[PDB]
Amino acid sequence: RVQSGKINCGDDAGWAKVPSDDPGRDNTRELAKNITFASPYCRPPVVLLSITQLDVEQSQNLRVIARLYSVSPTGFKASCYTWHNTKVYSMSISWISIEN
Amino acid sequence: RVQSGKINCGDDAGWAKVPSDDPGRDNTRELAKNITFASPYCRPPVVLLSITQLDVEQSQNLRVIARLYSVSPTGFKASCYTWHNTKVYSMSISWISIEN
Amino acid sequence: RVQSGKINCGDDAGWAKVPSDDPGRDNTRELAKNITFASPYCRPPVVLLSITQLDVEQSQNLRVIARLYSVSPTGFKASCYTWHNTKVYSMSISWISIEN
Amino acid sequence: RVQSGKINCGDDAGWAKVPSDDPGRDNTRELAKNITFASPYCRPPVVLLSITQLDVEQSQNLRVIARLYSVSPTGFKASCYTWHNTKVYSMSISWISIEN
Amino acid sequence: RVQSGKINCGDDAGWAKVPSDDPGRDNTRELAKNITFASPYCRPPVVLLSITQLDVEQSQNLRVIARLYSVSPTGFKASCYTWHNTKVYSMSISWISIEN
Amino acid sequence: RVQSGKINCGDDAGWAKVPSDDPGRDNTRELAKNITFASPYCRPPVVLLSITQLDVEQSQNLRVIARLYSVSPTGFKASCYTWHNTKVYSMSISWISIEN
Ligand SMILES: CC(=O)N[C@@H]1[C@@H](O[C@H]2O[C@H](CO)[C@H](O)[C@H](O)[C@H]2NC(C)=O)[C@@H](O)[C@@H](CO)O[C@H]1O
Ligand SMILES: CC(=O)N[C@@H]1[C@@H](O[C@H]2O[C@H](CO)[C@H](O)[C@H](O)[C@H]2NC(C)=O)[C@@H](O)[C@@H](CO)O[C@H]1O
Ligand SMILES: CC(=O)N[C@@H]1[C@@H](O[C@H]2O[C@H](CO)[C@H](O)[C@H](O)[C@H]2NC(C)=O)[C@@H](O)[C@@H](CO)O[C@H]1O
Ligand SMILES: CC(=O)N[C@@H]1[C@@H](O[C@H]2O[C@H](CO)[C@H](O)[C@H](O)[C@H]2NC(C)=O)[C@@H](O)[C@@H](CO)O[C@H]1O
Ligand SMILES: CC(=O)N[C@@H]1[C@@H](O[C@H]2O[C@H](CO)[C@H](O)[C@H](O)[C@H]2NC(C)=O)[C@@H](O)[C@@H](CO)O[C@H]1O
Ligand SMILES: CC(=O)N[C@@H]1[C@@H](O[C@H]2O[C@H](CO)[C@H](O)[C@H](O)[C@H]2NC(C)=O)[C@@H](O)[C@@H](CO)O[C@H]1O
Ligand SMILES: *[C@@H]1O[C@H](CO)[C@@H](O)[C@H](O)[C@H]1NC(C)=O
Ligand SMILES: *[C@@H]1O[C@H](CO)[C@@H](O)[C@H](O)[C@H]1NC(C)=O
Ligand SMILES: *[C@@H]1O[C@H](CO)[C@@H](O)[C@H](O)[C@H]1NC(C)=O
Ligand SMILES: *[C@@H]1O[C@H](CO)[C@@H](O)[C@H](O)[C@H]1NC(C)=O
Ligand SMILES: *[C@@H]1O[C@H](CO)[C@@H](O)[C@H](O)[C@H]1NC(C)=O
Ligand SMILES: *[C@@H]1O[C@H](CO)[C@@H](O)[C@H](O)[C@H]1NC(C)=O
Repeated sequence: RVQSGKINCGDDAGWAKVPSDDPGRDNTRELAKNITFASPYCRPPVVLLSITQLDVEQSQNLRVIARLYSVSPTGFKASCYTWHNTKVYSMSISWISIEN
Repeated sequence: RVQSGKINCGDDAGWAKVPSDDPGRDNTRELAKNITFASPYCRPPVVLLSITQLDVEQSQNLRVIARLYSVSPTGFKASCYTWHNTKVYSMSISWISIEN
Repeated sequence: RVQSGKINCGDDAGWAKVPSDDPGRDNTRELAKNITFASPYCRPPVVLLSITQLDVEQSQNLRVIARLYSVSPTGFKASCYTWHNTKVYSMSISWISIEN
Repeated sequence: RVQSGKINCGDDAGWAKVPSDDPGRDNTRELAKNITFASPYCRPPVVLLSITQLDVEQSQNLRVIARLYSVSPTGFKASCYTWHNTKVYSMSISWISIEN
Repeated sequence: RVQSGKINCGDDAGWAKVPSDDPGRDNTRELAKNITFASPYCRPPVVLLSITQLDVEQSQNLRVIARLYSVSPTGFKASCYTWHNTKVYSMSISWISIEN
Repeated sequence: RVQSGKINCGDDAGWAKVPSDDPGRDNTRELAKNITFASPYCRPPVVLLSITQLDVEQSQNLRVIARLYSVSPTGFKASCYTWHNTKVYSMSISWISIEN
């Protein structure tokens, strides 16, 4: 089975401050959603992430990641991620999950 | 079967004005292509969209969507989408279609 | 089998100057990696590219491509690609490869 | 999808006389069932037949066929088939259907 | 994944007497093996049975079944089965297991 | 891909004498065909054999095998096989080949 979805992170005011894991980045924020597959897999599927909606402040550098932390048979943790003075007004991440 | 392609939307001068479906957005334009699978499916495939070419005006906010309206067994309607004063000089959307 | 990976291109100082293949573009640079599938295919798989990390200079236009040159049963050549005065500080391309 | 089933033809007293299509065979009888897949295919699946229950008269030659006439996306016509003076007391045909 | 194997039941002297579950059959014997898939499934696969070696006494009726009791994600119970005065000197059952 | 076919061995007069590989069998004959897949595989497929047509002399013991020697990506050697005084007038072996 193959499943797909869409993660609307929205404004980064609702995103949480998280502690940087890259020493050259600070003020790292992150909308980290925790997804559950409608129809579970029993072996962890391969997941691809895609950014398909961006609304970023022009006066300041575009800093975004569509981050993919982990993948289990039941679901996956992924996030919209930005850092420093960059301002995200909108970020969506559509994704896919395939067996093997 | 799995099929893939690429939608080159180009300059947004050729994109059409379309009526906003989000009340906080205006001047919504859209290059909405209508794709047909080379080898048809008989059940609608799962489609993922990806943005893989961006050329956007720096003086004004990055506003883009790789929108996916609908998916049939024969094809799918999807679009490059921008709004307000944002200026897109170039947007490509490469995509994939898998069975299930 | 389905395989996935991630290409971190990094700063465009390490990207090479390459000769433009589009007459309206100049100063075309490119981090062109050459990937090898862990478990080979015997027929060329369908590959999708996705941009999942961008860090671009705000004072100058966003110009990027996640380019996909060729796909063999053994691997594929793809690249982060920018042109003119645009400055990329960071670009990642996560990808997927499926049979057929 | 893959589907399987089982056709119990039973005693050949209930099998019909049918006209021989092989000139070296006569008294050709046949229990010809007409199967319908639970979950339809949209392209005709590959079907394999197997004989998995035989109960044949010892005094006379073993003459049986697990015949596979046709395969559609909706189902298939197949039959237990015997000829001449052979006496079948019992014949089952378990089968399988796979996509492609 | 698809797995296959082969069950050599051998002479029916080693087959066990089992109590008939069909009132018109007696002296029912059965070589009932209990198979384990090399690489487990997590949903029960579709299994087909095939008889591919028979060595039966000519003086007495051919009575055999390639019986398929149950199928789990881990394996399946199946058997060579004969009844009454029939004498099996040799019966093999080759089988296949496919996902879905 | 999945492929299927059918091997009609016919009368055992055309079958060759071959040297027994089982010390308890003699006068071993064999119609050993050498099959080639229409659309090659690049890894050896799993093959199942099935006997689906038998026409055997009643006065003498039923001795048959649907033998499967080897499987390559290009095809497979399999055979109708009988031994001792058994007389086969007709044996067909329908088969299937699936990827993995
Ligand atoms: C190019 C550069 O290093 N500019 C610094 C700026 O660094 C921040 O922005 C750059 C690229 O725009 C990278 O994203 C860095 O990761 C990021 N650093 C941090 C700690 O977030 C800052 O150092 C800024 C404030 O000192 O000075 C700029 O000139
Ligand atoms: C942050 C904000 O609301 N700025 C407004 C601007 O809103 C437009 O741009 C923002 C983010 O850049 C969103 O994309 C909105 O969807 C968009 N609104 C519309 C109607 O297109 C405009 O309201 C602008 C003109 O009044 O004022 C800015 O300050
Ligand atoms: C909109 C435009 O053509 N501006 C030109 C600029 O063209 C460059 O940037 C645009 C969009 O930002 C395209 O990406 C072009 O491909 C790119 N051209 C080249 C040759 O790289 C330059 O021509 C610039 C210098 O003459 O003038 C701008 O006004
Ligand atoms: C060996 C033979 O031809 N015996 C014939 C018998 O033929 C019948 O049985 C054989 C094998 O057992 C084949 O199955 C033939 O297809 C079948 N023929 C028919 C018409 O059904 C009969 O011809 C029989 C009656 O004349 O004579 C036997 O000796
Ligand atoms: C044709 C028939 O019923 N013959 C009976 C025989 O029945 C046995 O064999 C037949 C077919 O060969 C079926 O397999 C039956 O299932 C089987 N019955 C049993 C109880 O095993 C016996 O009844 C036999 C002894 O009374 O008489 C034959 O004539
Ligand atoms: C039951 C038995 O061993 N009978 C023998 C017979 O053996 C042949 O037939 C049996 C079963 O019907 C097996 O198929 C053996 O494999 C087969 N042996 C050979 C060498 O082909 C013969 O030994 C026969 C001639 O001596 O005597 C029977 O009683
Ligand atoms: C979902 O995300 C949170 C935030 O990181 C994490 O701590 C939690 O364990 C996750 N929940 C699940 C379903 O695993
Ligand atoms: C393709 O797109 C247009 C524009 O929205 C739509 O109206 C039309 O029905 C579509 N054509 C097909 C092939 O369905
Ligand atoms: C990898 O990329 C380089 C740069 O274009 C190319 O010339 C080379 O042939 C490629 N190597 C492989 C493994 O094909
Ligand atoms: C089923 O079998 C009969 C007997 O041959 C045939 O005539 C009929 O058309 C079949 N029905 C279907 C469902 O096609
Ligand atoms: C295998 O077969 C025996 C005999 O019927 C059965 O009782 C036993 O539970 C089976 N073992 C497994 C692995 O389930
Ligand atoms: C086919 O069968 C013959 C007989 O055993 C064998 O010797 C030969 O090598 C086979 N041919 C192919 C195509 O491998």
